[PDB]
Amino acid sequence: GGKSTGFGLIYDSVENAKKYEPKYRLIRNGLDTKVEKSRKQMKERKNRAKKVRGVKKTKAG
Amino acid sequence: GKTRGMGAGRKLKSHRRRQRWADKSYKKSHLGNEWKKPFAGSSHAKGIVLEKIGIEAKQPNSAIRKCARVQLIKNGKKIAAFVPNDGCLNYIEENDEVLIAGFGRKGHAVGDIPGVRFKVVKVSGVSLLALFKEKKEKPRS
Amino acid sequence: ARGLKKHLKRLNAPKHWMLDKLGGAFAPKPSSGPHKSRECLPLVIILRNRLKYALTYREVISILMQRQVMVDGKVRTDKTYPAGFMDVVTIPKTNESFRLLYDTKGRFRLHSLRDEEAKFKLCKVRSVQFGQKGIPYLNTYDGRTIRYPDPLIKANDTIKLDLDSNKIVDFIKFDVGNVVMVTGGRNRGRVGILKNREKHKGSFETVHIQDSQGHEFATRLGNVFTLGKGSKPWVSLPKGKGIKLSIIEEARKRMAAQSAT
Amino acid sequence: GSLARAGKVRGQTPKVAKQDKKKKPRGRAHKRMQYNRRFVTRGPNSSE
Amino acid sequence: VHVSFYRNYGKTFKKPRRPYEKERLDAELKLVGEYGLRCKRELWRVQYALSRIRNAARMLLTLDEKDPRRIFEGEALLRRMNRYGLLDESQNKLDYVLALTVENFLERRLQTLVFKTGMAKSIHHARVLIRQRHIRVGRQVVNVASFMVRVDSQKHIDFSLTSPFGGGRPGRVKRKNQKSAAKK
RNA sequence: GUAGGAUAGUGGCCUACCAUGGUGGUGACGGGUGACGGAGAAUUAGGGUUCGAUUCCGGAGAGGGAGCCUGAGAAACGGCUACCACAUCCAAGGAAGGCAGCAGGCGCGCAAAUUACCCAAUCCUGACACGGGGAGGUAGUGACAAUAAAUAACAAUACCGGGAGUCUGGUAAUUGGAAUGAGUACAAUCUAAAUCCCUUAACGAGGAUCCAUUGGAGGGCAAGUCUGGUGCCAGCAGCCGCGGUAAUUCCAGCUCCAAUAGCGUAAUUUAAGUUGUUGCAGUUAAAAAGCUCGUAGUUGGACUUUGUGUUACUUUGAAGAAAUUAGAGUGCUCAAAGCAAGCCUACGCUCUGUAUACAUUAGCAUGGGAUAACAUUAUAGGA
Ligand SMILES: [K+]
Ligand SMILES: [K+]
Ligand SMILES: [K+]
Ligand SMILES: [K+]
Ligand SMILES: [K+]
Ligand SMILES: [K+]
Ligand SMILES: [K+]
Ligand SMILES: [K+]
Ligand SMILES: [Mg+2]
Ligand SMILES: [Mg+2]
Ligand SMILES: [Mg+2]
Ligand SMILES: [Mg+2]
Ligand SMILES: [Mg+2]
Ligand SMILES: [Mg+2]
Ligand SMILES: [Mg+2]
Ligand SMILES: [Mg+2]
Ligand SMILES: [Mg+2]
Ligand SMILES: [Mg+2]
Ligand SMILES: [Mg+2]
Ligand SMILES: [Mg+2]
Ligand SMILES: [Mg+2]
Ligand SMILES: [Mg+2]
Ligand SMILES: [Mg+2]
Ligand SMILES: [Mg+2]
Ligand SMILES: [Mg+2]
Ligand SMILES: [Mg+2]
Ligand SMILES: [Mg+2]
Ligand SMILES: [Mg+2]
Ligand SMILES: [Mg+2]
Ligand SMILES: [Mg+2]
Ligand SMILES: [Mg+2]
Ligand SMILES: [Mg+2]
Ligand SMILES: [Mg+2]
Ligand SMILES: [Mg+2]
Ligand SMILES: [Mg+2]
Repeated sequence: GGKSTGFGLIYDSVENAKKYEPKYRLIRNGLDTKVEKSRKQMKERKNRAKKVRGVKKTKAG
Repeated sequence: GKTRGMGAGRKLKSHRRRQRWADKSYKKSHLGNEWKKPFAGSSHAKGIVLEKIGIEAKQPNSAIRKCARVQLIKNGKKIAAFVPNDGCLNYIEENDEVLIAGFGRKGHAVGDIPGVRFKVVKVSGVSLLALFKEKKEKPRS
Repeated sequence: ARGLKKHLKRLNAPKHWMLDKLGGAFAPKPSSGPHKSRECLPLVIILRNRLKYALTYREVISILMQRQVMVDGKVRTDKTYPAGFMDVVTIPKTNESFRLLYDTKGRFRLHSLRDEEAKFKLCKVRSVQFGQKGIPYLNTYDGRTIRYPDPLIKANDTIKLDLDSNKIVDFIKFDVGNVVMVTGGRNRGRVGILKNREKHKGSFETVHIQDSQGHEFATRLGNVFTLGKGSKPWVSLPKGKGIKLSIIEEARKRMAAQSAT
Repeated sequence: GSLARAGKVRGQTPKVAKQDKKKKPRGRAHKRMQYNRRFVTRGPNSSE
Repeated sequence: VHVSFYRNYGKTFKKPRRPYEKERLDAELKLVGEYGLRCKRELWRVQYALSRIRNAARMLLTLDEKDPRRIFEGEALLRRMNRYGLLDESQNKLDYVLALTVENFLERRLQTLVFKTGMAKSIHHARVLIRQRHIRVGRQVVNVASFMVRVDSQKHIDFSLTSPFGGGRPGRVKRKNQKSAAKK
C-alpha cells in the first residue's frame, strides 16, 4: 500500500482525443455511449442473411 | 580380448547390438511380447468379475487367499485378481465392474499367492480402501 | 503449404528486433520491399517499440495513414514496410530524421541525423549489366535500379544517392584500404579497414577487416558495406563507431558508471 | 477354498472408539516442539 | 498455440536419496529448529541453491586462470556473493566460494536478521512478525521470511509504517478492547 | 546412350530405337516399428541410457481412393466430379452430405474441461485508418506440473531441568492482555465488459471446533520386546518373513516415526563396472570353436633436417533460427518468473538495457607436418 502507478495521456483538445483515442477509453470518460450488442447474434444473422438475394436480405427475420 | 583398433568402430557397435539381447531386461522390452499380456502395456484395466474364488497359499504358509476371476472388458482375457485386506471379498459381487492393477512386480507373482499378478483397486467405481475404512459405500441397494 | 505464408510467429521473428516472447503469438510479418525480411526493421517496430510514439498496433496505423512518416524521401503508409540498412526515416512534424545503422551488438539503431545529412544515402552495387536496347544499368542491394551509371562503377562498389535528384552523386570502388561496416553475421555492426581479400574460385570470397584498435576479424564479401574512401566514412556513425568491446571491458565501464552516476 | 470365513477376525474384534484429545501444532510450531523434545530436553516410544 | 505455454518454470529442491538416515535426520532437525523453518523443504531448497553456486565455481576453477570466461564470470559470482553478505572483501577468490555452507545462507534470511537485530524476541517470533506485515526492507513491506537480505539493505530493516509497532494505529484486538472499556 | 514428346523447367518424367547394365556382409532386397523428422525432453562425475503425438521449423492428411476447375499460387476438400464406405431429409419424383477448426455429443477406453465473452492486446486479411477474424485473447472447469506461504506468537503462574543458591531453558484444553489473514464486505482499482489479484472503512480467534493429512512403527528403514482381540484362521508381507493360545509383523486402542498441503499405489532413468568405448567376464562359478587353412575385416618393426601425389589429424576463422540449456544485467515484496527498468522532478534524461558462451558429424577457409593411411621408385617417359 501507499503507492500506485499508472499511465496518463493529455490531449491538446477533446476533438483530437475523439480521433486517436480508442472507443472504450472514451466511454470511461463519458465522451461516448456504449452500443450494446451480441457478437454471436450478429454471426447468426450474417449466416441467415446470405441465403437470400436482393433487398430481401435485410427483411429476413 | 576386446577389439581395440581405431578403425574397429563397426565391429564394436555391432557386437554390442547382438549382445544386448542376452540381457533379460533388454529383451523383455524390445521383443514386443508385452502387447500380448492381458493389460497390453497398460497400467490398469477394467473387467467383469466372473466368480469369487480362493487360492491356497504357497508353502510354508497356510491360508486361503481370496481372489476373483476377472474378464477384461477391452480384450476379453480372463485373469485372477487378488482382493486385499480383511473381509473385502464381501464387497465384491459376481458380474461387477472392477478396476484391476498390477501386483507390484511388473507381471511377476508376489508373496505366497501362487500364479497371481493382479489386484483389485476399485469395485463398482469405488475404491476398496474407501469401503474398507467405511469412507464410502457401494452404489446399490 | 499450398502457397505464401502471411503470418510470422513471434518466436520465429529475427532476434535483433528484441520482441518479448510473451507479448503475443505473432510478430509483424515484413512486407515485400527493398530489403529482405530478415535484414529489415518494419515501421511498426520503429514507431511503437523503438520511438514509443505509438502504444499499440492500431496507433501506428493512425500515424502512417496521416502521411506523417517518410522513408528515403517518400511517404510510406504500409505498417510492415521493410526499412533497412542506410534507409533515411523522416518525420516532419517532430522535425526528426534518422538513419538505420547497426550498433556494435548487431541491432538496428535509429541514428539521429542533421537536416543536411538526411538528403542522401549509401547503397551497395549488386551488379552492372546491359538492359534492353543495350542500355547499361546497375541494381543495388536496396532494390534500386539506376540506368546509365558511370562506366567505372562495378559490382560491390558503394554509390552515394541523392534522395532529391535520385541520381548517383559519387561512388567508392571496393578495394583494400577503405573503411567498411559489416552488415551480416557474427560481426554485424563492426567497422574497420579492409585489409585483405581472399578469393576462392567457385566459393565465397573472404575479407579480412582490422578494427581501429588492431582487432582483426573476417567475414564474407556479401556482408561488407564500404562506408568511405580511405579511413573516413561518408556517413555519421553512432557513438561506438563500430568498436566492439569485450564483455570484460563492457563490465568495467558499467562498474565505473555506478561509481560516478 | 472355503470363502465363508472372509472377514472373520475383523468382525470379531470388539469396537473401541478413539479418544478425542487436544490437537498438536501444525507446520513450524510442530517442528519447534519436535526440536525441544530431542535437543533441549531409551527410544522415543519406549515402554518405560 | 497459447502464449502462456512459453512461460518457464523450474524446481527449487530435491529430496534426499536416503530417506531414513538417522545422522542426517538429526542434523537437519537442528537447523530447522535453530532457524525456525517450516519443514525440511525450506532447508532442502537452500541446499539446492548452495549446490548450484558451488557447481558454478568448480567449473570456473577447472579452467585456466587466464581464460576470459573464467575471469568474467568469476568476478560476477564473487560480486554476487559479496552483495548478499556471504563472502568478505578479503575472500575474493573462487576457492572461498567452495567453502560456503548452508548456515551462511540461512543467516542472510529476513527471519534470521529480524531476530539477530533485536527486533524480535525469538527466531519464531520473527517468523510471525514478517508474515503479519510488520516488517519492511527500506520502503517496501516484506511478508516473505525467506527474503534474502543484501548488505546494502540490512541497515534499512524496520517496522512498517502501517504496523502498530511502526507508528500505525493499534490492531483490531486493542481497538476492540478499548471500545469495550469505553462502553463500560 | 541417341532422337523426340511433355513440363514452369532438369531428368526414363514418357515414347521410339539401341546397349547390358544398376545395387549388394562397408548388409542391397525384404520384413518389424504400439516409427512423422528435427529444435529438443528426462536422468546424467565422465562416457552414457531412454524419450521426442503436442504450441517453433519442415513434411503429410482432411472418412478411403482417383480426377479436376478456378487461380500468381491448390491435385484445395469449412471447392467441384466419380466410385467405394457410412449417413441425413423426402409429399418417395428427388435432394443434400464430410468437426484430425471452436465448443458440444456418442463410442472407445486406465486416460483428458464451457455447446461462455470479446476483437481491447498480438497480428492477419479485404475496395479498406472504419469491416471481419472459435487465429488470438478473456473468464469458467482444472491437486498434469511448478512457485511463495497459514494452521499461532509472547508474558506471568504451576510443574520439570541445567549452569543450599539464583540465573537460563522446557511442559500445561491453566490465567492474561497483544498480533494477524482465511473469511466477509463500503469503496476504489482492475477489465473490451466482467472476474481474480493488489489497496482499503467496517466486521472477523482460545479447546484460537478457523479441529492436517497420507503412509508406517521385526529387519532392510526413521519409529513400541505397550494393551485388548484372533489362534497356520482371518489376514499381513515389494524381499527376508509374521500368524499353530503369552503375535514387537494380522484386527483395534494408545503412543511414537517420516514427509507435510500434500502423501500412498499401479513405463522409463539411476543404482548397473548386471551390456563394460571409458569399463566387465570366459582353469573350477554362465562362458575358448575338436583341429588347422583361409577371403573380406581389423591390426602391422626400424630408417630420410639435426644442431604442385592424395588424405586423416590438429590450430584459428567464417557461416550458422528462435525458444530451451549455461550465463551477464535487473529487489516482479521474495520466489518460480518476466525482460524489464533506472535517474532525478522537467514538459525530461541515461545514444537506457534487452550481453556472452555452448552448438556432434558432414561441408567451407587459413596455419602446423609429429603421428598415421594410401599412392609412387631402376631399361627413369627423371631433374
Ligand atoms: K558398448
Ligand atoms: K509446397
Ligand atoms: K523436363
Ligand atoms: K534418354
Ligand atoms: K488470384
Ligand atoms: K484485435
Ligand atoms: K484492418
Ligand atoms: K572408470
Ligand atoms: Mg592383451
Ligand atoms: Mg497451414
Ligand atoms: Mg556460385
Ligand atoms: Mg531429352
Ligand atoms: Mg521404350
Ligand atoms: Mg521417433
Ligand atoms: Mg504411425
Ligand atoms: Mg514431434
Ligand atoms: Mg501414433
Ligand atoms: Mg492436441
Ligand atoms: Mg506444425
Ligand atoms: Mg493438402
Ligand atoms: Mg473421422
Ligand atoms: Mg482432395
Ligand atoms: Mg470441416
Ligand atoms: Mg482448409
Ligand atoms: Mg487426467
Ligand atoms: Mg485446518
Ligand atoms: Mg499396530
Ligand atoms: Mg530402526
Ligand atoms: Mg496381544
Ligand atoms: Mg513391517
Ligand atoms: Mg542383469
Ligand atoms: Mg559379471
Ligand atoms: Mg560344473
Ligand atoms: Mg563352467
Ligand atoms: Mg611403423
